[PDB]
Amino acid sequence: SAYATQGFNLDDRGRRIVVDPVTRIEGHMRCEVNVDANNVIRNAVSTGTMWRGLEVILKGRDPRDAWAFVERICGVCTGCHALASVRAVENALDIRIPKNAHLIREIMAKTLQVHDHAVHFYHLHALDWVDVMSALKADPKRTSELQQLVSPAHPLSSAGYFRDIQNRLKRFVESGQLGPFMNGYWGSKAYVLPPEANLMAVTHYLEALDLQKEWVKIHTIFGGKNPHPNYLVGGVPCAINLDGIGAASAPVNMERLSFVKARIDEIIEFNKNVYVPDVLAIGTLYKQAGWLYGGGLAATNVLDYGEYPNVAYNKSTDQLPGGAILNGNWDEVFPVDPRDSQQVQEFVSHSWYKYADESVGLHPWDGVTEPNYVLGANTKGTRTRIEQIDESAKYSWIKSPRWRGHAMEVGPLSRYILAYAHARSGNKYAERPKEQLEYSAQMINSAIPKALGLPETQYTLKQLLPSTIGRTLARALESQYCGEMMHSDWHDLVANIRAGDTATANVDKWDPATWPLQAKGVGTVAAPRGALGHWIRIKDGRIENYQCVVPTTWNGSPRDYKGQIGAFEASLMNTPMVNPEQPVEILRTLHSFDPCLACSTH
Amino acid sequence: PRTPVLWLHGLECTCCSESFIRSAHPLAKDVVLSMISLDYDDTLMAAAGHQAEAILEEIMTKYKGNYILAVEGNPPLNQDGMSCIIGGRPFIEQLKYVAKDAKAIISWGSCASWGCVQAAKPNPTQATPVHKVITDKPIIKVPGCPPIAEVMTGVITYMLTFDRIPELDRQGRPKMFYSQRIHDKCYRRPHFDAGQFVEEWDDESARKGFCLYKMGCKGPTTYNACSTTRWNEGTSFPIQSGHGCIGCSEDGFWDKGSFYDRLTGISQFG
Ligand code: NFU
Ligand code: SF4
Ligand code: F3S
Ligand SMILES: [Mg+2]
Repeated sequence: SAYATQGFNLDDRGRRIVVDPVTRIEGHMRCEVNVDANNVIRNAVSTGTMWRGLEVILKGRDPRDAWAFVERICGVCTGCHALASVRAVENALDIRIPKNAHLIREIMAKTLQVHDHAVHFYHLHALDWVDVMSALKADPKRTSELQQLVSPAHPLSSAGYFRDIQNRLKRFVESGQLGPFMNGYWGSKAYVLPPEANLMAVTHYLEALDLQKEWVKIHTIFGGKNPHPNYLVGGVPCAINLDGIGAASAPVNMERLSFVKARIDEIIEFNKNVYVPDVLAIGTLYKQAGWLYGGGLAATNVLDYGEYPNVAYNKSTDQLPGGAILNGNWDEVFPVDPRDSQQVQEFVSHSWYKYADESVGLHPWDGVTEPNYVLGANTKGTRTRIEQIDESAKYSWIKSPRWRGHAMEVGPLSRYILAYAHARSGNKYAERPKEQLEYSAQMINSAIPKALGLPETQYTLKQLLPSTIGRTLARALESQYCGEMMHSDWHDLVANIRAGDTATANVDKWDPATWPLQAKGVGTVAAPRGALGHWIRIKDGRIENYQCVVPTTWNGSPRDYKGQIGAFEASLMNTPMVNPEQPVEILRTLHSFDPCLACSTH
Repeated sequence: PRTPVLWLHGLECTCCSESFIRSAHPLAKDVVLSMISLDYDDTLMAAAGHQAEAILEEIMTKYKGNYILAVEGNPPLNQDGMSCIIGGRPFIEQLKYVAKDAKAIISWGSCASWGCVQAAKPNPTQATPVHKVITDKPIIKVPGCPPIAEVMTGVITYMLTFDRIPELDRQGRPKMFYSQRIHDKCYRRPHFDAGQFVEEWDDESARKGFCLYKMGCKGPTTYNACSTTRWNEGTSFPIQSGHGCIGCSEDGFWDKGSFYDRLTGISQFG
């Protein structure tokens, strides 16, 4: 069976390839593709293979407790759901949180962004670009020289250092117990990096693993623990006391804030010196190899809610300004309203749920979550032993979100395309992302090629961004931007406190006896993986409905009623595989979305 | 020869894997490179699909009765088990297969130990803790949502050093980490003893770090190392940062009423 949608020519007549489990993601996913006679992907099927039913579990519970339940949607994007939840409840109950609470939440959110992004790239994504076995062949001296060209400011660059790292790797591999490297696809022609680049990357993989545990201590200070820091409807629990009497007496004093600043400063150095330069260099080399596949929907339709207003509760001041772009027209950003029943809707036509009428999509305030695990008649295998999924029927635990009926990509890339479009339309708040993108284009086109003795290219951002390389780049740039932003947030927080405002919680409406007997609210967040929303209905002090639409719900969505494909499936289309039995290219592109499958299904 | 660990994932949020890599003593890097052989783990492993599955058989054969099975998350029994699918089959089938030849089984976190959030009412997937499906193997529960990083790596370190499971309490938790209630050594205890409590968020009492009992703190009924070992290299823990313990290491903590409802009979905790 073959049909065309969104400019893609889907065809399932070719060779079927199954990847289950998809690894180096969060949670559980199955991916199937069909390839043509030349090993090009001509069909792709995204199956979310887990469900827990948080939306069902929340029913009847206290809205003030909800954040803790939904926080456990995901321990990777830990806290992003708690933030959405408290925002939703505060929206429903007309609660305005104090400035300090706003700033502390922002600092926690941006800390998550950096940690999530950096850990993703190195520990989940890098092994798609980096051949660790090749790293064993590298010359430490030439690796040192490469490091100095890639990032002159990074102090860990000596030949002796890279030699020591290489030696531990060799002992490890030569032990015969390869651990996480077991049965890898090393040696595949899909890997294009020179040995020295591979050794540099593996070195930073180990560095990042040691460093990431420091960054999250910001969460620990404000929220008690990481993973899963604590939040609060009405503000934050970390009360402030700078007086002498607040010497380790209060959750937050000046010593604690100084500690936080020190962590922020380290983050800024890592992003600037290690993460961004690495991605630029690896991107440049794969660009030179001509690997610009994986654009998918990014070339046409992107969406984000918009986040990080420099003035609280004033959306025009979002520093990651959002909206929707359609049809690749970057000259026109449409406003996105999470309250509009005609905008965000979820279909289940091809998902394992049931509606009263599955020909329509439901806005999340009217959302319904009733499981319906059933397989199509053309399934190969049985209900409990699937060999080939039937994508003509219901094939995923992920719902299908659409915006005004359109399939959209979400995530850092979407945010950066939107920021670029805003900036060109005269939006000053988007100046920094625009600067980052133009800098990156020059590095990838010209500066790094010249440094490495490679030919210069002349790709525009329009040509470069909608790609798996672009998607990976945008994530790194966003990490950097987030680090910079929370540096400013810290200064604003300390200034506010010293001016005499120490408030951290608004408790006027803490007691349910003060609530309206019915209410509805929505909270949105720029989560690490894209646009997150929680929609709540409250009745007689209890949760009547609670519906989440999460970034990987958008990206990993199965087909909708019209048969339109989502971002994952679109991104895999039109991609050649070196060897159909080694899913290197599939993993590289899927991983560029940073799939969070527990998030997607909740 | 480093002991192989097969780290399976059921229904989960992955908080337990994330906590593990926060460990400072020892570093996760050192655990993976020098202490264990982490041969199968969805989060970190290079191989996918058929290549990943092939690892399980290879290790189970070569290291029969001499690998550790670590389980994060839990198996669902509803939806014919297919609310958690791995390699086209129910997770429960993978769990039972790998468990059979394990030397020991670690139940990471409250998911694997007790059920955690997905097992909260009405438990639509019938998510079930590992010890209720695997009944004929040595198991150790390491509860918490997630457990403290150094508690996780502490358990691994003991098992590797001694080739034994550490002493367990009646609920199957290691006494070396879970012998104390939060409330035993909580630094706010002097306030509790003197009837000095926070009554509303960010009141004067909260700014003085008064006891959080009346704000719903479940420290008095919760066994964990949070008040002494603390979190993220001893940086803080929930109570230090101003929120009551929500009881996250205890069986069924999601269904013990609102987190903000105080325990009854305060006298019994004095
Ligand atoms: N998708 C997803 Fe998460 Ni584990 C959310 N919201 C985030 O970045
Ligand atoms: S009730 Fe909670 S805050 Fe108070 S002393 Fe006990 S553990 Fe600490
Ligand atoms: S909430 Fe959990 S993290 Fe410790 S303080 Fe209570 S057992
Ligand atoms: Mg949902």
